[PDB]
Amino acid sequence: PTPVEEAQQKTIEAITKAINYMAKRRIGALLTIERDTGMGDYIETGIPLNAKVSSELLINIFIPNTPLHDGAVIMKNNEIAAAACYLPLSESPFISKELGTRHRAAVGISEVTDSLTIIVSEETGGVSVAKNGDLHRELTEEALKEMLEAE
Amino acid sequence: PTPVEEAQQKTIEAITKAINYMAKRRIGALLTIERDTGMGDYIETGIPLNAKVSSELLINIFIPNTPLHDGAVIMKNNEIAAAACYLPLSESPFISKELGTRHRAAVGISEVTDSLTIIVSEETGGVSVAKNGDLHRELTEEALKEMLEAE
Ligand SMILES: COCCc1nnc(N)o1
Ligand SMILES: [Mg+2]
Repeated sequence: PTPVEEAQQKTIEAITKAINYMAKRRIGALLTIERDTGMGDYIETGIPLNAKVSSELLINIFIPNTPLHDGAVIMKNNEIAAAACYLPLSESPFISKELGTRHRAAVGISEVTDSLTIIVSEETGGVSVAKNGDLHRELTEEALKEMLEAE
Repeated sequence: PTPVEEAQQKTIEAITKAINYMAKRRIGALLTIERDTGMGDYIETGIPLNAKVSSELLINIFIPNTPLHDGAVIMKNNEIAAAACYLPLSESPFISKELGTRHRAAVGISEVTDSLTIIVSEETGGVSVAKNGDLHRELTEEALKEMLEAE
């Protein structure tokens, strides 16, 4: 494996550890991974971090009632670019009616970028992904990790 | 002001805002600013961040019972280098006997470096600074700002 490949594997491990922990605790989270469509316009709406990824930092960002927890984290490769970012809300009718703004924001950004967004529900602890305008819900840990590896 | 001056002032403002928030809520915190003595060996004991400073990120690091709040934040070159770092405990017999490990850690690093460390007490919300082996206690907001600007 090249350094680039090993760095990706470390980032994927950090993300999955954070998501799994938040899911167990019903910590709502919204995490968008930029791909080939640049997300600068959305990154610039948040608080700049440009931080090395760690599971610890991801979890801390989303603790309720803290400055960084509302809005999206946007990751660029192996960095957390910004937190508390705006994303556009989707009007798709295929978003389950009980879901709130984090899921609608995730699907929204997925309609205008090739990004992958992970959502943790504060109601249920369920994990979902938005990509290309579709929301895939109730993901097992294994499924999430495979989706990230394939991404 | 020059660019470097504006950047230093912005960092001081971020620090003081975070410290004020933590003092009000009696959130324990430990924040060491590296100066001429290199602290890489201590930075390496924590979780790497290399992040832009913001009051928001500082607060989100120090949330009680979260991954990153156990240990010191170390700042270097106008960035948060790492969190949850080890600092050496002072053996000085001249620290107020009611103070515990965060304050002893701050004094300890200040005995072997020219760094400036800020401490917020979880017991009282009092703010103190360690430099040169001494602890300056019960600081007002103006006092802490003066110390940061002098530094
Ligand atoms: C070690 O703690 C369990 C996982 C965790 N990491 N960071 C937070 N806040 O939790
Ligand atoms: Mg299903």
